[PDB]
Amino acid sequence: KKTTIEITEQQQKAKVTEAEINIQREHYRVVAAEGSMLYFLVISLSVM
Repeated sequence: KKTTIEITEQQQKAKVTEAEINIQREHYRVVAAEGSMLYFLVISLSVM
């Protein structure tokens, strides 16, 4: 009875942590996207 209640709580926490990360993914989307876009430019520079 104790384990079953503790598992259901961990499933609720997992969904909450996933939702939190998914909001932070969008906040740092612009930071990373810039990082990525810059890297590919640096690879073009190597070729010339």
